[PDB]
Amino acid sequence: TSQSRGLDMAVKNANDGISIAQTAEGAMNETTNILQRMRDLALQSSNGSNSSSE
Amino acid sequence: RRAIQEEVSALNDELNRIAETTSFGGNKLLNGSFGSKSFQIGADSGEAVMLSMG
Repeated sequence: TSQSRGLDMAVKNANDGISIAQTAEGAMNETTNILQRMRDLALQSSNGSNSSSE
Repeated sequence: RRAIQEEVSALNDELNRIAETTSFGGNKLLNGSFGSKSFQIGADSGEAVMLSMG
């Protein structure tokens, strides 16, 4: 019984660990999109056609 | 000969105006201020090509 209660508890704890990983990685999903966007602007800025104002 | 020189001098002033006023969105081209600029045509950094027009 003590092991069974511990194991039933354990899957709950492992669900919490999964949830934290999901929340963190979803946050980095937008971070990756942001970094890819700034790479577009960085590549575009290196063009010689742009003046100083651009 | 002086009458021809009038046309030659007027056309000489035209060439100077062509170099001074030719621009690409305000960026002068034929006046020598362009110098050399590198156009980025690569998917990674450092893959540019230099254009020079005196």
